[PDB]
Amino acid sequence: GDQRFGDLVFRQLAPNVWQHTSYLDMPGFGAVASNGLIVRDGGRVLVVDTAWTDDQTAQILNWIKQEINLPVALAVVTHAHQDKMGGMDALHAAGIATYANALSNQLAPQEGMVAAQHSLTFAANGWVEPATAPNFGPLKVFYPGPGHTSDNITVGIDGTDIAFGGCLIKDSKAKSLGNLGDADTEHYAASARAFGAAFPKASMIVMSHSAPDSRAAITHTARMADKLR
Ligand SMILES: C[C@@H](CS)C(=O)NCc1ccccc1
Ligand SMILES: [Zn+2]
Ligand SMILES: [Zn+2]
Repeated sequence: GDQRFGDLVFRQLAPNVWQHTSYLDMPGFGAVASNGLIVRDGGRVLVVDTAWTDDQTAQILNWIKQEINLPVALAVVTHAHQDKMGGMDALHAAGIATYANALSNQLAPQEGMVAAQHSLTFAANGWVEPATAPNFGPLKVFYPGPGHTSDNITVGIDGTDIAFGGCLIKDSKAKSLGNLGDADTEHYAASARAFGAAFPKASMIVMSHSAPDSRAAITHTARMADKLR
């Protein structure tokens, strides 16, 4: 079951995987939830996405200390919006190595974000160049193409049935693709489908703005994105 921990919510998804959820008021849209992941890989912890704020991200680290009690080796963030990168300074203050798409780091200042310490680059087929993602353990990082943003990346967790679409993917009952202010509307559908094709064995799809779902999240997202073209 969900665990409320201060103003955040944590949910175990697999033996070594938890979802973190944090909230920010968007005046005129309500208090918007954003999800990321926490993964235990042996004697260390890996984080996917910050919370919206530094204070909330420090709370994620406090939860990790209490519930796992192992060092956080690294964090990877999935694009340069506040829900994914707003807590970078808290990660740095904690001594955690941080990674983002090179393009996310380039965009960070203009988006009001602090850049990660390290830049990921990607092969033409979308897989991360392995030298740029050292010690990522089970995290398999894939650039699916431009969609929710130009820089959006996705992460599969090897040895589990889980893949994380970030803000690219919405659940199978969603009415819309949310805010498309920075979206590539022409390429969105193809990028959603490329995410699915990169992680064909993932049966649990985790995403930023919906609860975990089946692969129908991918097909439904792509079908909605077909309407943007
Ligand atoms: C939840 C957040 C980040 S995905 C969101 O939807 N922000 C609004 C927004 C998104 C893109 C461009 C301008 C404004
Ligand atoms: Zn976003
Ligand atoms: Zn988002």
